[PDB]
Amino acid sequence: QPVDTIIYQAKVFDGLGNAPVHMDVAIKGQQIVALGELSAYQATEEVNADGLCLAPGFIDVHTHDDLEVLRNPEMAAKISQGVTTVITGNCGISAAPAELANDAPDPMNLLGEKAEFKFAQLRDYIDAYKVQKANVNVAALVGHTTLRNNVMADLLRPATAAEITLMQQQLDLALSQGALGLSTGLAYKNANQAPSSEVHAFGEVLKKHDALYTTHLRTEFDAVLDAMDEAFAMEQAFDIKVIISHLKCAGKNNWGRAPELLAKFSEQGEHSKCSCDAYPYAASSSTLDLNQVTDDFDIFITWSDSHPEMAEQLLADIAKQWGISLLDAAKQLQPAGAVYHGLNEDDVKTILAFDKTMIGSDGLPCDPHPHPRLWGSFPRVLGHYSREQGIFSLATAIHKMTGLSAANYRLANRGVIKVGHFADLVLFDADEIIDNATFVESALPASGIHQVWTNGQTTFKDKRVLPAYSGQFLTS
Ligand SMILES: [Zn+2]
Repeated sequence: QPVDTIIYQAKVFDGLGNAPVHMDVAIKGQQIVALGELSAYQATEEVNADGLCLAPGFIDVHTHDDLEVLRNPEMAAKISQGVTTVITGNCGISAAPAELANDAPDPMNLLGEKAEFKFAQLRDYIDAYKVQKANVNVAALVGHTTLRNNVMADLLRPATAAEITLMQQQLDLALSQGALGLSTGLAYKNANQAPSSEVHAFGEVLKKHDALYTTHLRTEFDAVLDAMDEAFAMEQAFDIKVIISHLKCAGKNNWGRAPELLAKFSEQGEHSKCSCDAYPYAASSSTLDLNQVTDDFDIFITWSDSHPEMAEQLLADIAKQWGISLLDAAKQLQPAGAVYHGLNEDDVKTILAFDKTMIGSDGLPCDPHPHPRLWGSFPRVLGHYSREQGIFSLATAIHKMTGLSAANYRLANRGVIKVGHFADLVLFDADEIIDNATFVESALPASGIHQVWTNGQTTFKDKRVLPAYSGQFLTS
């Protein structure tokens, strides 16, 4: 009857949005084994959490960490924020099941270089993960654009009916091997010509596996509401769980339209289970897209293969030095990465406050000067938006990165501090927790996190990332 660890006298948040409770938490093996008051229990290790808070480990529902978790199993960018589980395979791109011919078509470079895609089937990817495991648990979506690339040489078109049949069987096999569902990125060049009927062709497979559908909307600018109708039609037709990724209304035309996005959820019809996620910043980030170049707001170049000397500079400054328009400068900078300061802060606050919204970092792990969301998202929610701005309580903030997310993705026995659940846990100081990553110094680690456990083993303690490698692959 001894346990490995008891955490004494933390302010414990259960992850369900309830008021915190002062009590002790016992860990043995991978599991939370006792809650309440455990001075009469025998523990090898005793942690004094007086004055601190304990919460379930944070679940990053929107990552591009597919290959990063193999390259970098310590996962400092996420672990130092309190993240214990990552959801991979978003916006239509995944590491598996993928077989590459010529190149990795865009946006697969967000994941890694062509040579890294060594996983013809999902089980190859799970095998690779299990060589070292990682400091985070992994749950994987299958990317629709990745599936298209397996069967299409020319991506600038709808898939044929026969190519769709192949993709249906590839998704079915991947789901049987453990994938959670399918993601799309319908705004990207290499998926934009997929009609809604092509996406609908996956619905029966998803429904048969009780699997998920996540989507980067076909547009997030003027016609964003039309794009949301597309996502709801998947829920209407198949009664499956749908999640809209990084909800936003982008572009100067659309600042102030966040209430329209919220109200659009009233058009779901029969089922009302569509969810969404967001990152806590008023700026987006992706490979430089000529269609988004504007003088309406700041655009910052993060990398450029053509002109690396212009990295970490404002597009308007680059254009002035070069003596040409912003659009012509962008043409010469490609291929390049950018941070677009194209969102409105009041819109962001409304979308974060929305009770359907989970927290997702959308961190880009191959970016050499990344958007700071890669390193600051979850402490920014707890410290900036909860404590400082007062948009919501700490209990609400925690719920939106733990229990809400485990429920929506059906992650068994995670996201909640309850006896019998896994001991993914974060110990932190509520008054000091804060993001330090800025747009200029975008990899500064957060403050206020004292200790992190993944499946009962310490992966972070007193500013040290620790290679416990106790994460697991979470199969459906
Ligand atoms: Zn996206």
